[PDB]
Amino acid sequence: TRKFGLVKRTLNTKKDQRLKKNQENTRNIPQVSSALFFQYNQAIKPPYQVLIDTNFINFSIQKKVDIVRGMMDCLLAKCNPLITDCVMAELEKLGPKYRIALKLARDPRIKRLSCSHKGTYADDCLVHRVLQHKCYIVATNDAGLKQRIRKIPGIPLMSVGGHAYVIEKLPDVF
Amino acid sequence: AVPSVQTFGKKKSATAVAHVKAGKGLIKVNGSPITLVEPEILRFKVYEPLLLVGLDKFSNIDIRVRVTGGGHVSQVYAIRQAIAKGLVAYHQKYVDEQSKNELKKAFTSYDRTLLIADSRRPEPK
Amino acid sequence: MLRRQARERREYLYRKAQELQDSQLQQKRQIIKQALAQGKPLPKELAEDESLQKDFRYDQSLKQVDDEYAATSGIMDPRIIVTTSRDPSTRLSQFAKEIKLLFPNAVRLNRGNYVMPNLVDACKKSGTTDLVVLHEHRGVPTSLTISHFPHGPTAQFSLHNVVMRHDIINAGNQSEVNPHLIFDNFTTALGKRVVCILKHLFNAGPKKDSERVITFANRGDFISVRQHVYVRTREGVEIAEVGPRFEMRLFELRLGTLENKDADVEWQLRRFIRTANKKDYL
Amino acid sequence: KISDLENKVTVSAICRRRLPVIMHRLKMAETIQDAVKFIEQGHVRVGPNLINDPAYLVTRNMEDYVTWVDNSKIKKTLLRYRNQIDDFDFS
Amino acid sequence: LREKAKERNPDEYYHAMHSRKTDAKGLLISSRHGDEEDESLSMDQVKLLK
RNA sequence: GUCGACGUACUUCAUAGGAUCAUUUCUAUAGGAAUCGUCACUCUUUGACUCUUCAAAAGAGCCACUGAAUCCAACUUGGUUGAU
RNA sequence: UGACGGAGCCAGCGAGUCUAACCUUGGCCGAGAGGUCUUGGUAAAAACUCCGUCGGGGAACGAGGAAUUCCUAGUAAGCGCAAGUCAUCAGCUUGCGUUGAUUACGUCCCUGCCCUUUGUACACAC
RNA sequence: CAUUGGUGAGCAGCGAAGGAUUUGGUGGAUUACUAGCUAAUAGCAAUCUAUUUCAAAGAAUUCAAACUUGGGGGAAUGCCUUGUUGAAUAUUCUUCAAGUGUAACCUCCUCUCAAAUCAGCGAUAUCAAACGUACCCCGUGAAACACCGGGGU
Ligand SMILES: [Zn+2]
Repeated sequence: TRKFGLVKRTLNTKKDQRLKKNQENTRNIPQVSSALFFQYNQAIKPPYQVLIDTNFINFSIQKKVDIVRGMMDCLLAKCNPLITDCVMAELEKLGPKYRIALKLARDPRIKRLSCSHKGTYADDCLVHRVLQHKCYIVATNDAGLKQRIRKIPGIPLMSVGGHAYVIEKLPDVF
Repeated sequence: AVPSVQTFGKKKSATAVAHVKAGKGLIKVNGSPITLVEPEILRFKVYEPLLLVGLDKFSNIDIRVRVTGGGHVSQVYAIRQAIAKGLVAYHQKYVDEQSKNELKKAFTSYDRTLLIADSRRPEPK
Repeated sequence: MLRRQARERREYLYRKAQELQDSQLQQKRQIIKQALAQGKPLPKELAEDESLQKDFRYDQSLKQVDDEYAATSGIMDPRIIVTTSRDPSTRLSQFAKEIKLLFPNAVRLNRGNYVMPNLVDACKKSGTTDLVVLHEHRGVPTSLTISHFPHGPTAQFSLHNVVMRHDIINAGNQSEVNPHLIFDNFTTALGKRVVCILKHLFNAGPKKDSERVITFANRGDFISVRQHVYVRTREGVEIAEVGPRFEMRLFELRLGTLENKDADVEWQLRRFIRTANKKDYL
Repeated sequence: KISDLENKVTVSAICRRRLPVIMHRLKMAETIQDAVKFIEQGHVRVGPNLINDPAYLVTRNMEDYVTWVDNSKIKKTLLRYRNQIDDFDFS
Repeated sequence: LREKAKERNPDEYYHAMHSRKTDAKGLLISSRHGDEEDESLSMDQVKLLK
């Protein structure tokens, strides 16, 4: 009474769990911020809190402007510039022939705020501090970071050009 | 259950579905006895599987035959085909084998068209 | 046979539809052979393929009649059947005999109470190359189809200006020997289909000095066929006419036989189109 | 293609001209295990003789001729579905 | 749907050829009640349902 | 009749900045969490094993003795003072 | 190879929200277009089996001369039903089914057409 | 009217101190029957041990051996093969070199079907209910040919 079509029992690979490669086997919609209008961002009022890149410091030295005194010329109001902990970890990592930027970065009017990351990479430390709040005002001169923030609504980007700095997405320019 | 045997019979475009089961000896065509077939001259063309082998061998069986298609004549060649096939396929199933080869040699010597369909497929010369 | 004859059609399709996807690979292997022969530059998508590169090392050893007629083409003589529509008039039942005489290897089987399945299916069985069926209007024959049998194509022809041979005089009887042919003014690729589907109705390899020649002439989209005998004088050829005059016009071309009636339509005469009268072979 | 001969010649190509695959290609049995079940029980045949090894290679030419073995209980059931048995064949 | 008529391959055996039946004209019949359980009431069920 | 020259028209060609996994320690980097001889209970996943449905098909075959289950026949008990 | 009237039973293809007519008297409603009703005229399965009854033309014409062509089995012929598929046909065409034979099926004598006249291929034989 | 469908009541008929279905286990067959054991010309079978040993005979490729490998390409390090350096007195050991040498080791192929199911979708259809049209009936109401609800065909 033995069964028909009997075959030697062998190891399934597409189905078994003991294999390494086969061991593996609530939506989320973030609300657009209660500050934000269509693009206007009606909450940001002076004084401002501005994040700073490595690159914004480096082109600040070549264009002979102070950070704090030179930002207030572009911005026309009071500002509290603050370098994160990832960004200071880049400025040290740039090394010996950027150390004059690293002196100017640690200035007690330049504030520092920590972060909870596993990394140095501050180009993506920074956008993540921007989406979750949208109170900050990014100061960059990285090309890829500008494109990363011009898609974000209502975040005033700030770059350095020629003599003084320039702002882009502030509605209250003057 | 009920012992039955179903055989077919086919002339020009007429089928013939002859159920043969063990019974009392009635022979029906389309819910009507076989003594009431239409063309009335060709009624002995369907009494051939009755009278060739002998009318005793229908004493225990039923022959329910229903036909569609064909004309007046080409149905009579279908009921004589499916009664001959329905008789000779009941003796190989539910009665004795030596009955069957007595029948299949009886219908053969008389007219082989009783058993196998004489298919007049064309010929090109 | 019936299951065998069906399944060779299915594989012939899959052998044909494979070629359309491999026609692109057929084209690119020309580029590799020429650039290996003469010429440095080599295009971009053919550069990045490592598949086609290894594939070429076998493919370097590779190299016209129609694909249906390809196996028989010169080898076996055709045997054809001229048969008539249904209860023919006595004018056209003469006229099927001129078609039976215009080809060699042609037999005339009178049709009545045959169906087109069991006249096709009892012909693939007996084995014939193709089938010639005629139609008529009031004695004037109008239509004509040739249908190659081993799942081959069919070509429904309309034929307008006919002159039957039995009208004229008791001049005699035809030569019936293997004819030479004359195909004029066939330029189109669809025109080459009508070449290769008409040409194989004659027995292969006629003699160099056989005396009757059958012209198929295509002035003005109406294929005009005449039957001629010729003799050659001291200076010129002198000819005379025997047999039928046709005008003829194909109007639909199936890939199946004339049985099938749902086969793929290779060509179909569109009448009702803004540019219908403009083009030729359209 | 002449380079099918190195690229398309695979075992799974030669292992699907097996008989039970062909009985599943020609829609004889429902699945491919069930065709092995019908070969081993003895319901299928090639021409005259029935075939009993499941692993019968079948030529594309010989692929025409596989049928259910005659008077079988599985060719009898098929003909009952179309109401077209004929016990003079003792189908 | 007519192309599948040409290629029926009349050796096909699917295992659901026991639940389906076919009318004598040749096209199949399917029950109004559809289910496997609404076939026909037993005499003990009728003796309760009456 | 076809092929050049020129003109026109379209198609196509270059990317860069990081992070992690890749060496039986180590992918090159110190900005990084993993060194323990286990005893219980809960929960989940997968596999056999016995029956088994869609639903069949085939029986390493035949006899002899002993054992069991179901279904009536029979008998007994309860049952219109009410069995199902 | 009749004429009529009942009774008997037999097919197979076919199913696009698409399948279909003209002319006329008259009423009523409506601003009209038209609506609605009225009225008359003109066009437009069979053979088969069974029973009952019956026994010159309205001039050309009572089955078609000489000649002449087609035709070998589900064929000739008889019968009706259907559809109208980009050509072709509606003065008809093509399908489909029913009933279904006679006479050849030989021979190159005649009338035509054709082939060959190195045996080349390999035995043996001629 | 027909069931060639399911259930279930009865009768004729067959009918020797009962009948039918299903199944567990063991035995005898499934080829043609000359006994068990061991150290076997004999002994045991209550047992071979305080005779179980000696003697005899017995050593080939002077060191043959993957007839066994899925297919392409490679093989650093291995291993094999040959060549060589160096030491012990032709072999042994050692060092380096080379091999369209490789059944170690790298790599791509040897999977992705002229396939079938299940899930979505959903038509020809079907059963029921409601709703719509006409028609009589009942309640409510004083009553409306009811402009209120309801029932019925
Ligand atoms: Zn950070």
